[PDB]
Amino acid sequence: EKLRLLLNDKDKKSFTDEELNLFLEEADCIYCAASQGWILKSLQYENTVGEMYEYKVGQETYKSSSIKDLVSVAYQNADKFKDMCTNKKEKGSFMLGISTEFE
Amino acid sequence: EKLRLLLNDKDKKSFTDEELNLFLEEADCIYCAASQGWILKSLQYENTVGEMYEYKVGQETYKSSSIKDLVSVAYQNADKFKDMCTNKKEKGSFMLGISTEFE
Amino acid sequence: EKLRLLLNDKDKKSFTDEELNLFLEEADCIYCAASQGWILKSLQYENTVGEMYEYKVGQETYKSSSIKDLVSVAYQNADKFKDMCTNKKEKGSFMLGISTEFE
Amino acid sequence: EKLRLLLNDKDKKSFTDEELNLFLEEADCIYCAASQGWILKSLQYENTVGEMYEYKVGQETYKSSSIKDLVSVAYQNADKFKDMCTNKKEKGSFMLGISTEFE
Amino acid sequence: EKLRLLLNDKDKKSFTDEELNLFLEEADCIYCAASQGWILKSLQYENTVGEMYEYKVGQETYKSSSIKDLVSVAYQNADKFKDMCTNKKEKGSFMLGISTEFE
Amino acid sequence: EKLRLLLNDKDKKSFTDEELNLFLEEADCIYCAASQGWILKSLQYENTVGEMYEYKVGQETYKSSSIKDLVSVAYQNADKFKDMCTNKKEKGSFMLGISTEFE
Amino acid sequence: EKLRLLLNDKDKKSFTDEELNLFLEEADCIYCAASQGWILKSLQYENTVGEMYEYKVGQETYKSSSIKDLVSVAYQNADKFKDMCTNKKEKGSFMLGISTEFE
Amino acid sequence: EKLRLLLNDKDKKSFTDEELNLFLEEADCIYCAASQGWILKSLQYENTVGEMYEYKVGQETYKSSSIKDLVSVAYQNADKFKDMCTNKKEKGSFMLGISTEFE
Amino acid sequence: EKLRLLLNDKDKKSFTDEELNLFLEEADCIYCAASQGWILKSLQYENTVGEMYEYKVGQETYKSSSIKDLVSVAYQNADKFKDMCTNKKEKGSFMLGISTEFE
Amino acid sequence: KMHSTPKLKLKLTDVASFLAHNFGVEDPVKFAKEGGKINLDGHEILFLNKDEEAEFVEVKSAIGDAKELLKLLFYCIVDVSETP
Repeated sequence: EKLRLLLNDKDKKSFTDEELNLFLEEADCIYCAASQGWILKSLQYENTVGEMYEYKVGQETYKSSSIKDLVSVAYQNADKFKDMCTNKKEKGSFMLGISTEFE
Repeated sequence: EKLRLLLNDKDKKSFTDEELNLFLEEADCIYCAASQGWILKSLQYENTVGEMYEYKVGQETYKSSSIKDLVSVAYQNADKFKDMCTNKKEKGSFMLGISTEFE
Repeated sequence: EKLRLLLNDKDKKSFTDEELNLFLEEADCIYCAASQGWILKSLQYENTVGEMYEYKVGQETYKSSSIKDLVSVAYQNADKFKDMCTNKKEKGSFMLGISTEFE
Repeated sequence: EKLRLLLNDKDKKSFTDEELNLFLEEADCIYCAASQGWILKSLQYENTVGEMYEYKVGQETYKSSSIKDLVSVAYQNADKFKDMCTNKKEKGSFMLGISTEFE
Repeated sequence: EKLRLLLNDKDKKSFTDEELNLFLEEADCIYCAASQGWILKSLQYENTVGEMYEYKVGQETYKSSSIKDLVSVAYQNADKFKDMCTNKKEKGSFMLGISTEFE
Repeated sequence: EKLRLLLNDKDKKSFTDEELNLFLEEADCIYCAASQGWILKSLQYENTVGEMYEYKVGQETYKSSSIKDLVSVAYQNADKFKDMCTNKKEKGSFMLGISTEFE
Repeated sequence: EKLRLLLNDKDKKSFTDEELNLFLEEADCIYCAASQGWILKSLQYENTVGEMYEYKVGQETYKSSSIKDLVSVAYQNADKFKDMCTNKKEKGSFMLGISTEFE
Repeated sequence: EKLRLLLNDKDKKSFTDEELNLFLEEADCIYCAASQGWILKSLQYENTVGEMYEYKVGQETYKSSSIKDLVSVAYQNADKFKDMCTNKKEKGSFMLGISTEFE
Repeated sequence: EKLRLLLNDKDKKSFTDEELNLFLEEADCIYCAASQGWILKSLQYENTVGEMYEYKVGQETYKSSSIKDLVSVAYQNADKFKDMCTNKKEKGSFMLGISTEFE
Repeated sequence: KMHSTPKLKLKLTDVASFLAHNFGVEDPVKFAKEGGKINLDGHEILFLNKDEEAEFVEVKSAIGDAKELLKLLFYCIVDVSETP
């Protein structure tokens, strides 16, 4: 199923069901939809990791990769999916005949 | 719906709906409006997170993403949406016939 | 309304409305005025961050991005608005006919 | 057995066989399927490791590899398998005869 | 008023209005005078901020922006105003007719 | 013996002899099989070091080289084995005669 | 007044009026004199900051920008004044007629 | 003795003396066998030194060279021996006579 | 004496006497033998510094430059000796006569 | 007729501003729709910025080889008619 394959190509339950259908409608090739969804997922990091990515309380210390690294990883996923779609639709070079009518 | 998809693209609950309608009216392509909205949302990080990127009080220590990183990521998102708009609107090369009347 | 849109573009409640009117008068295109206002806003960081951008008292510690960083971000905003104005007023290449009178 | 070899090229039990067979069907060359599966497994580091790459609790301190490093290594493995697929399918240059009928 | 706009371009309460009149007279274009005033204001950081960019006394610790960064930012502002002066006074290319008398 | 020599090349007692036979069948030249085995061995660093590469408990501290360094070393081994195979099968340039039948 | 204008172009309080007159008469253009005076002022940093630029006594700590940064800033001022003088005396390109006597 | 010189080229008991015979047999030039053996010795660092390059226990602290450094040095030694083999076997340029029979 | 001069060209008597004769016989030029001996000596750092180059016990701390630096220095010695040998055996460019028999 | 006369190319930094300043063509798109035609006397001099370029896009021979074909066909024609 295209929806299930797309939810395999991305994290399974971060997105609601209807926007997966929206992305499937927007692009017929599933990998283009995966790239779009990955960029949209990458937008999320401003909420969680943007406002706080490294905190220490008492002796408790926690560090997480900055927003730049995570969005870079998500963008890399998006670009890989886009290149995958291009290679899917790509076709090699061609030499063809040519002919014009004459009397 | 245009507005719901835009609020998905340009992250929700930072603008009220009237300026979103203005964004849609500015450009028919939704991704161009998304890029514009992403830039104008990037301008708002000076208030929402401020330049005070790290502070320690008592035993609390918090390190937020610096404003440069957040505005850079917002700009990158806007650039991605702009590139999506161009690729959607871009057509490939063309070879066409030419002819001039004579006598 | 042009003043409302400019106060949206140029971050609000730092310039009183008369200089905003001056900005709107200086250039017809609102984005050029926004770039100008952004540069003039970037000038303000002298007092806020040049005097002090990182201080610690007792166990209280506070860090803020240096003046160079914030003015760089504001300059990036100004340049984006300027490029937006240019793209708004830009037009593509042209091939036109030419003809000189002759006996 | 092709599935067993693919489960060696890509480590066990991050997926279930219901998609390993799908990847085998996707491309006849096992290495291409391995590259695809390696990218899809690279996607899973968002959950299995998470961004919280280092933390200290009590006297415990742990420094795991950042998610960017793990996805980079997975991408490198996928690239290696893709290059292996190409080299397996690659054929060297050729000089061949050409001839056109004539009377 | 030209003087008020210049004081907006180059912040108030530092210089007395006499040198502002001098800058206005030395260049009709206000942005040129703004660039000149910004350089001359950059010269004043050696007194207003001084070299002592960081100090700790008791439990107080203050880290001001270094003088090099401040003068660099002032120079950048002066350069921006100078480029504005050029672009305002700049004119595009021209192709014009040429003709010499002959018998 | 081919299996013992491969187990010498590819570091011993991490792969059972079944996949060693599989690699021997896959590639005629032993060094190509060694490169294959090294690339496949490099995947284990995910589990071994990716989830934890530097930890301190109490006064006990232990640091190990990150996953990136170890996978880089394994890749270097793989590339050396591959280049060794190519140089083994490499033959120098050639000048040969040419002759076409003619009446 | 040329002396007061030069003393505005320079930071004052470290040059008695005699050398100011010396600079004024050595170079007619005031900006060249300002550049010379700024270099001569830059020379002084070997005593104030070269001997000591960062010291801590007890809990009292004081850091100042190194001699290299300060002399760099002063050199930048000198170069800006010199370039200002050049642009003052600069004149655009010229196309002029040419004619030689003949009979 | 060839075996003794080779066991001088690689420090004794990282290999049993039997397989030195194999290394000698696979290449008559001793330095070629030395380079091969040095690569094979480089493979052994994962067991002899492991990844744990630094550790502290109690008051003991030991910082061994990382495995990447050791394998790099072993590779450099192998490259040096390979270059020695080539230079020993290399011969300079040549200009020779050419002649074809003719009637 | 050649042996004494070689034991001077190399750091004295980490080797025993027989391999000095071996190197003297391997290359007639003493500097080539010195380069070979220096590389062979550089191999020794594996055990001395590769295993532990920086350790601290109690308040006792001891640091030594890593194996990479020492093998680099030894390689530099080897390359200098090799270049010395080449410069010894080097000879300048030549222009010579040429003549072919003819009747 | 299409290509014998050379075509002047101008790699301008801003084509619209150049047209507006020089030829007074305020709306170049409509000028293209209307079929308007710039007028040049022939004696022109070009003042360009540093980056702008001007060149002539010219053909070595618009005819190509058609004269050779015409000679061959003329020979065939006079041969067919056996005309002296």
